Amino acid sequence: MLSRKGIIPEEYVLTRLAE
Amino acid sequence: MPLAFCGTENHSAAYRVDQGVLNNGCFVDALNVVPHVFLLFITFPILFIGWGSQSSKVHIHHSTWLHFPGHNLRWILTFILLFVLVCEIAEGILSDGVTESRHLHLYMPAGMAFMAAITSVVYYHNIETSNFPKLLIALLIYWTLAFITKTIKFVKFYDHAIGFSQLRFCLTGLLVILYGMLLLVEVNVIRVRRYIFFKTPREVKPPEDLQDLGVRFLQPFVNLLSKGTYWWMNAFIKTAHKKPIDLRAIAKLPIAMRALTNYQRLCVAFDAQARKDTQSPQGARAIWRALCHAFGRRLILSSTFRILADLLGFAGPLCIFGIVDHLGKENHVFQPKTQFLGVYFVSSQEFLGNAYVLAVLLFLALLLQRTFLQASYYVAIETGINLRGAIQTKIYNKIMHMSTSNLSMGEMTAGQICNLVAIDTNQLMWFFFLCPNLWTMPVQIIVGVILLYYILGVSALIGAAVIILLAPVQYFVATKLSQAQRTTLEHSNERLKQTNEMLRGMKLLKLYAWESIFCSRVEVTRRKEMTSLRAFAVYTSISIFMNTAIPIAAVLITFVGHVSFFKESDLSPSVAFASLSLFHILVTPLFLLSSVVRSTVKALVSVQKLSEFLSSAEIRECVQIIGGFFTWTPDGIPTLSNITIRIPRGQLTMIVGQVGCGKSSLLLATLGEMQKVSGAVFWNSNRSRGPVAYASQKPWLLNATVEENITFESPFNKQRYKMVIEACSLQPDIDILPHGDQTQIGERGINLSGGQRQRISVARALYQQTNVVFLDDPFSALDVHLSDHLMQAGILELLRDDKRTVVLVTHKLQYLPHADWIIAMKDGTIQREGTLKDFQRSECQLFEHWQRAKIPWRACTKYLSSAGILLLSLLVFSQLLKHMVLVAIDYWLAKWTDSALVLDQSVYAMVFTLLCSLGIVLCLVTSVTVEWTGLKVAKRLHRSLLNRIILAPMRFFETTPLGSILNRFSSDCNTIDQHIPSTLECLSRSTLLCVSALTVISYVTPVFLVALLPLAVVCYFIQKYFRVASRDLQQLDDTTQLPLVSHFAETVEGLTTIRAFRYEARFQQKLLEYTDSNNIASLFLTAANRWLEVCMEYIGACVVLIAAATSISNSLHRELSAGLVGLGLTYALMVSNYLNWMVRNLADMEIQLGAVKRIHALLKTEAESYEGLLAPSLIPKNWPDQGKIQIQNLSVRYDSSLKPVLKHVNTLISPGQKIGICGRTGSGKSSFSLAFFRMVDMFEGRIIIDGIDIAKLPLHTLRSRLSIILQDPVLFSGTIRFNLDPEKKCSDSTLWEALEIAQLKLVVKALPGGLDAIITEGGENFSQGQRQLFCLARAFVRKTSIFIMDEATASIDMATENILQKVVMTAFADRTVVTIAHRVHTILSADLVMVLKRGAILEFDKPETLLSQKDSVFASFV
Ligand SMILES: COc1ccc(Cl)cc1C(=O)NCCc1ccc(S(=O)(=O)NC(=O)NC2CCCCC2)cc1
Ligand SMILES: Nc1ncnc2c1ncn2[C@@H]1O[C@H](COP(=O)(O)OP(=O)(O)OP(=O)(O)O)[C@@H](O)[C@H]1O
Repeated sequence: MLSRKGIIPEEYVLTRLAE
Repeated sequence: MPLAFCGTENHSAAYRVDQGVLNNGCFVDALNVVPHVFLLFITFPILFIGWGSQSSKVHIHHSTWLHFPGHNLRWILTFILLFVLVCEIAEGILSDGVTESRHLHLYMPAGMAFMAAITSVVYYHNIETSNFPKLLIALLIYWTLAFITKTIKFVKFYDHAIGFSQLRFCLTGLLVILYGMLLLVEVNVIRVRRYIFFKTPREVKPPEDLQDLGVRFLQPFVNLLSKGTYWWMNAFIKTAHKKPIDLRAIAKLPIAMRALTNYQRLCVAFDAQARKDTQSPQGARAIWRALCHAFGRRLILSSTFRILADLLGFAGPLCIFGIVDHLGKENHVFQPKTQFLGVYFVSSQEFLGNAYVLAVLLFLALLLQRTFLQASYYVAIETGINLRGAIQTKIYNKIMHMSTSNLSMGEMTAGQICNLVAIDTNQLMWFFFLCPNLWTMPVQIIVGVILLYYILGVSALIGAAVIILLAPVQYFVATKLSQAQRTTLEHSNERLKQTNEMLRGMKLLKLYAWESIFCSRVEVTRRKEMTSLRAFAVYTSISIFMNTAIPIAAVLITFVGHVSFFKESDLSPSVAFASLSLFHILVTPLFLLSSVVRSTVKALVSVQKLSEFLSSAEIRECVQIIGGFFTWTPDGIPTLSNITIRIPRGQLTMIVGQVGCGKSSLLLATLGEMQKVSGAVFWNSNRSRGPVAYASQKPWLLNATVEENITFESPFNKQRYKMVIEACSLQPDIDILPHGDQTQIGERGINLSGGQRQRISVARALYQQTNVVFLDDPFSALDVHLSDHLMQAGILELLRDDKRTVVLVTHKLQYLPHADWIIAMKDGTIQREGTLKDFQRSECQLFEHWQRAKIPWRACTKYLSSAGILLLSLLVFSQLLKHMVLVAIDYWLAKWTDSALVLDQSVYAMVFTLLCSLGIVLCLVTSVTVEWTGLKVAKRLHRSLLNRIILAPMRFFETTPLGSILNRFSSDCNTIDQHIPSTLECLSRSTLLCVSALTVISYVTPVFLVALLPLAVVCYFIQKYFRVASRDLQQLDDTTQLPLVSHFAETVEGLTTIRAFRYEARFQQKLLEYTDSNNIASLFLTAANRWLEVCMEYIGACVVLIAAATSISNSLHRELSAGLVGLGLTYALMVSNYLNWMVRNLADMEIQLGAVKRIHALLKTEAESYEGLLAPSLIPKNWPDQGKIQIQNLSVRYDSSLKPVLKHVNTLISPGQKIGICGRTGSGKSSFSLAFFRMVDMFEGRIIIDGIDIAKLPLHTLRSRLSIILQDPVLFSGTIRFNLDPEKKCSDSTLWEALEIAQLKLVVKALPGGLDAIITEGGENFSQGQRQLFCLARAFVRKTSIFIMDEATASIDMATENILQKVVMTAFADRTVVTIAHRVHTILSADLVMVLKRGAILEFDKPETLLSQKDSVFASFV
């Protein structure tokens, strides 16, 4: 029962824009 | 019969000091008491004086440390002699407990030796902090004294002929060489630092990394116990609760992890390999060999700790097997066989077969498993993070040499290389996190399968075949999961771009009453993404299902086989519970091994990506060019040859040439960024290069302040900046943005215009104080003529008082035959580079004469409005029912094993099958309910967010930027769609397993809860301080890796500008500062996670100690029957990694529920209610074709706070009289143009519409029949018929009338589609007159009588004339208009007009000629 211990790396094309 | 030291048997006959003083077996133990109390009674005054002086002055207590030589092996010898002294205490209690007396000479020397060794390391630590080595003379004379006394005891054991058969002989020989070997460590200190007997002491200083002022991350220089248990974190982590964690509060970082240092080490590795080997590239295998060669010296260390953690992991279920086997069979003997000299020596089989001794051995095995496992995690993490440092710097070094060719840069844009830095290097970093797993997790599984066969038998191999066929099922489900996530995410990218194109034109789409129809064009794309998200939810329920129903089916198949199918060896409760605890220690690596295999495949692909990048074509290794050859492909076809031109200092060369005749190629060939085949480059600034200023045809600006893109990392003076801001016309340019010299200019910030960006680039060229200045056509796009003339005259003037060369290469032939030393490139070659009179001799002059609050408010609001109680009840009920069943399946195993060892047995096996069936069935129900509730959650929140952002005023879009609305739309919908439900299943499993486990521990041992309550308080405070620190370091992680990938975008885009200035080294340091601020934020997040995990897991180890001690005590006497006791111990081991998961998943749920708190906060902005307060069809006509809207004193406000603008304007538009009404552009032009459409707060007055009530009209219908045009036009992407009339979509023949008779007929009929083609993201190269063409199209089709107009921002003169001809057609076909035009010199053609400056009725001219005759109206027209 561990999700952060799993592969946290995922695809990120869009990013945080601003503000 | 008092407390005798020796035996009180035989009337104190063991005190008979005859037959030698030392041959009395109790006097040798009396000698061993002497050196230990010697050290205590000589080192208590030292330590208390030391402790008092920290209670007087403790400011410098975190200043400077120097470990003595031989420090790490000092500490590991103290730990393992502490381990064997606990063993001699265990041997001593178990040996003296067989006689009538007390016999204290078996466990008084070992007990005082334990406290002496602890005080001899506290003394060593209080003397390692303070460099005063002459005061550990006392400690070395202690170790030689204590070695002599156990040497006495050991040689008398050999003379009494014990031998290695009895236990205390073996232990004493082991700890004789212990004190001997660290005595030898002590004389190493004497030898190296030379303090005691040597005439000149060698004196060392603390290292430079410690002696720096701000270094908080002091983990590479601290003693071994603080490296193991993260004690240094405390003063950091407890500080984080008072003051928040700013980037100054984090460390600088130590030398061993600085990005420059790891880059040096990695480059040494590459250079050594490519010299010794015959590899021509530094290709894939070269990089792969180099990383291992540079970082294997740490990665092998992490694997070593991981293997030792695996073996000490299996000393958990082995200890359960020994405890429960001895707890069965009546506890019969409990006494030792051997009797040497009247003293009983415990046989080693009776030692490691005892109950409490094996329990304390279990406790000490967990305190080493669960500390080597954490040291293994962190060393793997820290070496992985130093890869991120060195590989980003390596990638950026080969950005600083990449050619801007059509083959190197012509293949991969900056989006490829930004995704390269982000996605590629992070998954290469994640491979070096998981690298000890592929070395150890096979040894874990193999030793797991082997000793699970020794415990139970071949039925355990059927069970091990089930779980070893639960790794490929997890792999294929994860493969289908990644496919579904891939398709879903690259689909929602298109949805987010469509939402960006529907939320950027908010005013334009609201003007034509098109917020509802464009919301529908978003909602269709959303439901396609919703189908993809449902497939994501299916494939992630089965991962939860397999994780929580492969072990239960494994256990069910195991024991049903062993009893029904096998009938070989009946339980034996010790066998059953040892097998259960082995299954849990095997279930953890198996699902994670699927993720390891995935990371290995991606790592090989990633080094392939980074190898083809790293070995692509480089660039190369006053002005004068002889040979004239310059190409882009590195052989053949020079794209600009025969260039024989010289331009020395003291010059301002205006250049000329044909359209696309090698102009920018000629300038860049002087810049040294083209592979010049044949020719030489003499170069001397008034062969090496000076800092050539440059500004390309395409502009470029760093995403920063407008002064930062102007000064460009150079010092700043007010005089030259004011002169450059005046000469380049920048004070209107700074005021054109709402902040000027503080606004984030350029991309990622304030969206500029093309003329503004071209002028900003020219400003950076002049200011940077350079021995040349290149302007590659600055006056090409800037159609403001006098700006270019003042720039031309000002460039000549500024450089003439500076005496530095300039070169402007464009076609602006207004100056080129006058006063330059010009050079003309015809057909890609140089003709003549001389004076203007030479161009008066070669027939070329003819053209120039032509808080820190948390969940429960936001979490309650999330769970209520998203889920619905008809599934919220099913989710909570199924989780609690499944976990009562899991308590039941474990407890049924316990009750059946007790009644099977003391011998309805098939009834027990049958009910075990019907409890295992409920286990698998309830886990499927919970796995479906969690993900299904999350899927429905995302559906209703997205429609609410879209509708409330639609049903909003345009005034809110003035207040908050588009960046804020788009961010908390797109990224927070991703978090509440694919990250919160999985975290919810993991959290609702983790905290419920913990409550389950502590209820069971308290059930077997009701003594535990008295020792749970202080333990739960300590667990609570550790949980509290970790949340405060982990949240702040998480935001510090996110907002630091953002500016770094921003830097990799801003470098690769404007590459040639950076290599022009020879100012590459300053940007090299900007990366290294960014990479250090990223790695130190990442390392504090890692080390705070390990501090939580070490501290909560030691709490779990104390759970094991208290639970095992009280359980065996209550089963020796109170007769627990040992079925429950095994059921007690197999959950005490599982507490230690459920408290870990509870606190960590709670922190992740905190940060992710914060992204639903913000969506609710943005749903709390509602205004502009469609309030039609009449009979809404009787208030308007079919379509208002009067155009007779007499505005009656409509006074305006926005916030209704301090200053209305409009005053008493009692002005009417007559039917026909297309009143072009321009005014003051500063006060009453733009405000009135917005408020004309009932899109502002008209707090009083009367806003009539053909004499009817326009305050109680349907605002959809009211914003339908009154068309407009705009100033900064934008085309919403879609069909061309959707670009004409999406709400109507009437007919093609109406579009034929529109796209022919309005404008753009030779573009529409020459388009490939016609009226039914896809508008490719705005019509990227269509026209500016398509704005006016769409205006006339919407004005004739949408029954639009009125047409409120605004002026063109940038247009052509014939385009303005075509708009004027269409305006003549607009009065001829629509008959109503009220136009304001900021192009004031052309707006005079009207019927009636009013100039209303500073909010009044100042000028009125009902004939147009009366304005030009009077005083005040003419002065605004002159
Ligand atoms: C705890 O996992 C495991 C459990 C069991 C097994 Cl057989 C293997 C592992 C495992 O995966 N061993 C790899 C090493 C590892 C992975 C994840 C984690 S962690 O708990 O997610 N801590 C962090 O990630 N810190 C991050 C690091 C990246 C930048 C930001 C801070 C900690 C260490
Ligand atoms: N950096 C480059 N990358 C790829 N191709 C280039 C580059 N520079 C020049 N070329 C090629 O060389 C030829 C000559 O380009 P030239 O220098 O005339 O452009 P330019 O005339 O300065 O641009 P513009 O006409 O917009 O001012 C072009 O056809 C172009 O394809």
